[PDB]
Amino acid sequence: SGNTGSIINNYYMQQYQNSMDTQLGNDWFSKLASSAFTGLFGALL
Amino acid sequence: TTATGESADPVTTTVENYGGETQVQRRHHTDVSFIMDRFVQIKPVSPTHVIDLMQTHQHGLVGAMLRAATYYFSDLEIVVNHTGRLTWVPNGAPEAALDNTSNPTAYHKAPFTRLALPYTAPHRVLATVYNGNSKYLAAQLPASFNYGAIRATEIQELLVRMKRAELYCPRPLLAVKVTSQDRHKQ
Amino acid sequence: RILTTRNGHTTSTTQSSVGVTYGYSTGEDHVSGPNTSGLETRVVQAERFFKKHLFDWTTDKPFGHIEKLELPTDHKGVYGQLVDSFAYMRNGWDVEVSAVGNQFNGGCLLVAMVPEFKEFTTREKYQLTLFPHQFISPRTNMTAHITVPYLGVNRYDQYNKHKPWTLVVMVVSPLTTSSIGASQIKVYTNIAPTHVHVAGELPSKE
Amino acid sequence: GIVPVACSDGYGGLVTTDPKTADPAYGMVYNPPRTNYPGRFTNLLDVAEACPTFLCFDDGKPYVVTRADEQRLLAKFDLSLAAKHMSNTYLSGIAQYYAQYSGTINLHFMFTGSTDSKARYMVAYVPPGVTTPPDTPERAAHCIHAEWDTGLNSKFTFSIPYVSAADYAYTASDVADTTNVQGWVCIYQITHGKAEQDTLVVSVSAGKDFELRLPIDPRA
Amino acid sequence: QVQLRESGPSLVKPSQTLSLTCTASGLSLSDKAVGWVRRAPTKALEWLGSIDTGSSTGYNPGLKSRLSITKDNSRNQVSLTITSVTTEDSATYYCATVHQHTSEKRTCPRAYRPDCAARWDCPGGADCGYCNFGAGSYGRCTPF
Amino acid sequence: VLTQPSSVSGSLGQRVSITCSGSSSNVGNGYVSWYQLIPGSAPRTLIYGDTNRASGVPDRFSGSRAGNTATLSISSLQAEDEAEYFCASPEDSSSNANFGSGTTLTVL
Repeated sequence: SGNTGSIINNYYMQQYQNSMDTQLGNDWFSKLASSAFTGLFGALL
Repeated sequence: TTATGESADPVTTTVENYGGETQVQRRHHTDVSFIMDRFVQIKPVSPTHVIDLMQTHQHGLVGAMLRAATYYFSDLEIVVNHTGRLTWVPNGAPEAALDNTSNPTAYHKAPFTRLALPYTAPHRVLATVYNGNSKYLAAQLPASFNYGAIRATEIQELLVRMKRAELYCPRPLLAVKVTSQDRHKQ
Repeated sequence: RILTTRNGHTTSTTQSSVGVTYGYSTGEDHVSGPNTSGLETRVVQAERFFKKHLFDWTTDKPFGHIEKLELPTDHKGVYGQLVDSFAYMRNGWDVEVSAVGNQFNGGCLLVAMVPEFKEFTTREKYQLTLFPHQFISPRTNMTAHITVPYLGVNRYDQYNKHKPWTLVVMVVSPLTTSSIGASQIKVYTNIAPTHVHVAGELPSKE
Repeated sequence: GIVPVACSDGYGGLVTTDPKTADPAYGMVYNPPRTNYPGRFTNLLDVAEACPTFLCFDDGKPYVVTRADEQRLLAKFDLSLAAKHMSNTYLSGIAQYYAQYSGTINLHFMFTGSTDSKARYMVAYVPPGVTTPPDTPERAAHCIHAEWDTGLNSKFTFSIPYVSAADYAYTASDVADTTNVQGWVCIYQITHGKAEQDTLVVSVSAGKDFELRLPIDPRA
Repeated sequence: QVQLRESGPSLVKPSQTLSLTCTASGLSLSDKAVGWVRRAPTKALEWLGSIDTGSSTGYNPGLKSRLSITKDNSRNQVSLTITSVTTEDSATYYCATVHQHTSEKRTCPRAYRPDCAARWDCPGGADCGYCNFGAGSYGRCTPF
Repeated sequence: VLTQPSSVSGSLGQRVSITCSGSSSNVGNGYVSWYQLIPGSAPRTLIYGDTNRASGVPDRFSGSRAGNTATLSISSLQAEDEAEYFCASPEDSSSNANFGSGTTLTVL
C-alpha cells in the first residue's frame, strides 16, 4: 500500500486500525497520462 | 610445474607433486559478503558528518579489505550514538534540507540509533580510487560517492556495516612493514 | 608461436607471443543503458591501432621504476576526433607493449593495465601483479598483449574529466646487458580502442 | 515458563519514515462514501506529465518573443530542474522534494501569432562540459535537435533526451560552473516571417519515462 | 574638512626630479595616508604612487625608474620625487590626498563554505570544502 | 588608472553632479573623498569614509556611491564651488590608492 513494509497479518483488525469505507451503487490523472497522443502527425521520412 | 611463466596465466601447483595429497578447504571466513558484514567505527565523527565510507581507517579489517578493491557496491547499516534527533538525507540533497524533520530522523533513544539505510548514489558501483581531473589533484572522490549525510547535535560515535557487499577489481593489501627482524614478533 | 592480432584495418604480427591476457572479463558488458536512452552509436573507424613511445629500458634503471601511460592518451587520429565531438564514449583498452631485445641480455619487465591508477607508495609495487598483466622478457617474449574490457562508475565516462585505464610498465628485474645484447631497450605500445560507443553529439568549431 | 524475548538494545526507536503502524485507540468509524470522486491523481508524475506548465523567461514572461535584431538565440537555459527558467513550473516544483531525477523532459512550444506572420524555430539540446553556441548553425546536425515551421497546428513537442554518465542526475544543481550536471537547451529562431512582436509560449512537462526518486525535504 | 595644501615649484624645467610636496593635516590624512597625482593636458586621468604610515612606498610601474617618494609626519609635509620629465608629462600638480588603503581576499563559490567540509575532507591547504550533499564543482573541497 | 569625466556646467542654485567611476580592482574595496582644488590654492575634504563628513564641512556638497563606481552631489552650485574636485579609490595590484582626477568647475 503506502510506505508500510510490514509482512504479517497485522495484529488489530482493519476496523480498529483504519476507518472503514462505505460505497455507493477512476484515477483520472492516470487516464489522462495514458490517453496522451505520442508520435508524429505527418508523414515521416 | 615449469609453466611458461611470462604468460602470467594462473598456475596453481597442488601438493600431489611429491606424493602428498591436497586436503579439503572451507573458505568461509575469507569471503567478501562475510568479511565486510561487521561494524567498522568511523573516527573522528561530529555533527553534520557525511556517512560516506573510506573514512574508515586504512588499516582496519573493513577499511583495508575495502581499499583492496577499486569498485565496491554495498547496502550500508548505521549505528550512531547521538544526543539529539539524527536526520539523514539521501546521496544527493541540499545541505540546507539536512534537518527539515521530513527526512528519516531517528529520535534519540537510550542506546545508539541503529538504521539500515540503502545505497542511494546514482552510480553503478562506487569507487575507492577515482583517478579523475577536478570536475568542471586526485584527493577528490566525486561528491555523489557518499551514502548520505547525518546531522545530530553532538554525534559521539558512528559505526558502519556494509550489507551484501560486492567488491570489484582487487588492489594491493599491504601488510605491516617488517624491519631487521625475520618475523614481526607481536 | 606467431600471433596476428588485427584491429580494424591495421594489424600487428609478432613471432614471440606468449598469449593474450584478458583483464576482468572475456567480453564487454551491455553497451545499452537507461542514461544513453538508445542515443549511443558504435564507431568502427576508431579501432585503428596507434603507436605511443614509452620510457627507454636503460640498464641503470632500478626495480620499481614505473612508467604509466594515461588512457585515453592524446589522439590526433579518428578516435581523437570522436572525443572532441562526442561528450560521452566507452571502449576496451587493448594495450599492447613490445620492447625489442637482442635476447642475449637478461631482464624482466612487467606491463600491467591498472584501472583508476593511483601513485604507488613503493610497497604496493610487489602487490602490483594483482591486475590484468603480462611479463616482457628478452629471453622469452619481446611483446606483451593485454586486452581489458572498459569498466567505470558510470556506463559512459567523459574522457577529458576522467580516464579509467592507465598502462603501467615496471622493471621487476633490472636489465642486464651482455656485449652481444642491446645496450638500451626502447619500449613502444600499440593501443587500440575496442567497442567504441559514443553518445551526446557536441556543437562544432568549423 | 514465559517466553524469553531478550529485546535488542540497538534499535526500536522512532524513525520518522519507518514502515510501522500506530495503535488504534478509537473504535471503527465508517467515513462518508466517496466513490469515483472526480479528479483523483495517484502518482505525482502521472499529473506532472498530464498537464504541462510554462517556463519563466526574461522579465518573467512565459513566452520568448522574437529577437529585435540579427540575434537568433531566443533563449537558453541549463537542463537542471533547478534552472531559473524552470523555477515556476510544476515539474520543478515536485522535483524540488526529490534527491535525483532521471529520464526525459518534454518541451512544448506553441506559436501564438497572427496568420500573416510565419516563423521557423529550432531547439537544440547541447551535451555537459561545453559552452552553449550564439548562431543557430553552430548547433545544426550537432547534438540532438529539431525544427518546426509554424503552420495550422501551432504546438510542437520536443522530448529532451536523458544523456548522462550516471544513471540518475541530481535535481538541485550545486555550482559546476555555468553548466549543471546535464547540458543546456537553447531555442533559435532561424527565420521569422514578419514574425515580430509575435511570441512562442514555452511549456514543460515530464517525459514518457521521467522518474524521480529518493524523496527529501529541503526548505522550499 | 582636514587642512590640506599643495606646494612646490611651478615654473620648472623638464628632465629632472619632480620635487613637489604637500601639507595634509587632520586625521583623514593621518590614519589615512598622503596622495600624489596630476593631470596631463587634454587627456584622461593620471595617478602617482603613495605612502601610508607604515613607511611602505609604492608607485605606478609606468615610470618606476623615474618615480620615488617618502613620508614625513612632523611638519605635516610629504615629499614626491619624479625624475626625467618629458614634454608630454604636463598637467596640474595640485592634488596630494591619497585616502585609499589596500585589502584583498575573495569569497568562496555558490555551494562552498569554511569548515562545512569539516566532514568529507578535513586536512590540507584547501579549507573551504563543500556544503550541500552531492556532486559539487569541487565536491571534496577547494582553496579560496 | 581610475576614470572620471572632464566637463561640468550648471547654473546658480541648481544641483550639478560629480562622479568617481571605477571598477572591481579600484572602487569595490576603495573609499571615495572629494576635495576643493583652486588654481594654486589649498584643498579640503568634503565627504569621507562614504557615510559621513568631518566637523568642518558645509552641506552644499554631498556624496553618493553605487556598485563599482562613486558619485558626488553638488547642492546649490556656488561661487565657492569653483575648484577642481579630485578623488581616490584603492589599487590592490601595486598596493596603492588610485585617484580620479578632477574637473574644471565653471559656474554659469
